[PDB]
Amino acid sequence: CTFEYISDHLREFVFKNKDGFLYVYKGYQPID
Amino acid sequence: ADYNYKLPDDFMGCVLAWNTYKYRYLRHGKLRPFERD
Ligand SMILES: *[C@@H]1O[C@H](CO)[C@@H](O)[C@H](O)[C@H]1NC(C)=O
Repeated sequence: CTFEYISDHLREFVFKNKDGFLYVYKGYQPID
Repeated sequence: ADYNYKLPDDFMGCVLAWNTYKYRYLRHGKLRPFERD
């Protein structure tokens, strides 16, 4: 195995995957 | 370039090789670029 990364209300995400890359987007909203 | 290592057709980069171990031959389907099995 290859990859490793350790780093230091409605929560919304979008996960997209293309060209061997996983894009992640993130939003937040203070409120079914 | 079919079951082992595929490059996309918008490539910006350089390809290098010089003179100096298995390789896949049977799988179900193609590959997407920059993906491995
Ligand atoms: C992704 O992996 C699955 C394994 O179930 C395979 O069926 C699929 O064909 C793979 N993707 C491509 C583009 O071959």
